[PDB]
Amino acid sequence: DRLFNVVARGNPEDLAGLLEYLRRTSKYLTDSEYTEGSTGKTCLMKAVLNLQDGVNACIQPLLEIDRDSGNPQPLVNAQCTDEYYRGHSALHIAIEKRSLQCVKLLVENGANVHAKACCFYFGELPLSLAACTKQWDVVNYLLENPHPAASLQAQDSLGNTVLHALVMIADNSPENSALVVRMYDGLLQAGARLCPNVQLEGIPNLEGLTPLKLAAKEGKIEIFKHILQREFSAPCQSLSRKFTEWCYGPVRVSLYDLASVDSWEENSVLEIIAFHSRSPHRHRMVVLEPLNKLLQAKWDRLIPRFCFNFLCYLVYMLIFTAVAYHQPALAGNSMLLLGHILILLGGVYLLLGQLWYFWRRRLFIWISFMDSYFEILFLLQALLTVLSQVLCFLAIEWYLPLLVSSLVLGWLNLLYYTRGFQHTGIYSVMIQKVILRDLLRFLLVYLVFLFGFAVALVSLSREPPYRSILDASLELFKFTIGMGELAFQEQLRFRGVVLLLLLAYVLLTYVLLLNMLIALMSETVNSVATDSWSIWKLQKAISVLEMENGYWWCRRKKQRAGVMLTVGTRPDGSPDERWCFRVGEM
Repeated sequence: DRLFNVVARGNPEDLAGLLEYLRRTSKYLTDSEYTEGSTGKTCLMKAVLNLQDGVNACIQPLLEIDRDSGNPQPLVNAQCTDEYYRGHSALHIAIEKRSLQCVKLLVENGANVHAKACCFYFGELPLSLAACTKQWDVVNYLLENPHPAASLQAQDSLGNTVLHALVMIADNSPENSALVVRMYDGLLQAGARLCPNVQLEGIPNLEGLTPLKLAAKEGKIEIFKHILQREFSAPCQSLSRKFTEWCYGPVRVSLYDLASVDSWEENSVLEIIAFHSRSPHRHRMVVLEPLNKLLQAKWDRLIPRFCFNFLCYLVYMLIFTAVAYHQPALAGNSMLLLGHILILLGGVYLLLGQLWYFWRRRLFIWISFMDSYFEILFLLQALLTVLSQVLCFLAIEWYLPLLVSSLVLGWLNLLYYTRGFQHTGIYSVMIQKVILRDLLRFLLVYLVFLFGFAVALVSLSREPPYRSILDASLELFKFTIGMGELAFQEQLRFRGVVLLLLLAYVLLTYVLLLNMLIALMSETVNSVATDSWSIWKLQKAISVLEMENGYWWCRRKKQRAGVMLTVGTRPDGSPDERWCFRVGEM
């Protein structure tokens, strides 16, 4: 066709000449019925692709052509194919091309907002697409153009509102992040000046989330800082409140609005970041001021119960220990039975505690292992304890081994409560993290090749007795704690090679340990420093949020929701009040 050859033309007047044929035939929406594939949008997509005179003076007339066709579905109703951009409009394409005019025309052509574009820029509201492209003019054009706007109150199939979207795409890159901030607050005040009154934030995402909550779970950072600490104020922008106020200070003695951060109501921002949040690095986020002020406060508030619990634990250990040590090869038999029973009581208590702890985690997949290992250790200890006493009453053969295992472990478990007391606990932990990782990787290899050498030596010894494989492996292991042998004897008659071999061993395990030592050394040589400090900070935070509520081991089952915030002083305009928190100085 003429228009078919005008798929690539630059002169749509030809396609108007065949639009006379469009006037002739009763065939409507022949844009598909032409040669055009790729959903058929390719004509208008070609118009877009042209960018004639920095605009499309090609599109406008051909737009007028499709208009004149009176077709059931114009070419904007076209849906781009799945997996790359699914149902993506030529409109969306236009925005992608950053053409203001022809877009304004498409709108003027009667093109529609609500759509699904899929990409990795979700833009299901074309408004949001515009935002992703970072152009005000166009968003204001939506505001105006054609006449209506796209209600921000509208959400997509993911449920994610424009804001949520912004946050999704919100990146580390502080350039991009900055512009995003600008447009974020800008759109905030925009809709707030236009809606003007409705909740622009607080609309649940797929998993119900405030856009801020969404920030957390998505592990958003810079804009989290921004959204947290804001300044809006005039004209009515103080109805949005920007989460801030100030009064009674030479330098800014300020009040903060703890709303979704309130740490009790439902699942707080804290409650999110703590557990639910996946994270490359969460260690940063709790370092934010309006948090750590609250946190430290809550801590100061929370200690005596903590140190008490600690003390209890300690007592328990003492008991456990004595019960073990003074336990004979079988005060008095009375206090003996008392011992065992008391153990059993502690054991059941803990195992219950930690149990419903996991329950409370819904058996949440713990990538928190790095933070959570103590939890596990408790659990495992506990179960071993009670198991021990089980086989005590049942009078099973092996009990005391399991018992004392639970003991040794038990103490080793204790140092958990360092979490609170001292500040070098920080480095102890950061270390604990990287060091354990690297040490595992190491230990495997060490093990394996030592095993190799084991079979070597045993085999050559196979004709006093240096024979038992395990034994051989010991005689070989004692070289790494340096009680080892290396003695030469012509007894073996391949003595030469035997000793030669274990010498190779020595050299080798040495170079290995060296390798490791330096390796992890380097790891901390590159150091984010106070990142560790923060690592400690949150390490503490998790604890506080846990001691937030009682014991569903039911020593005290119900802890009050008694945490709360000061009542707000702010009746700005039609909104008449809030309920909030206080910071200071700086």
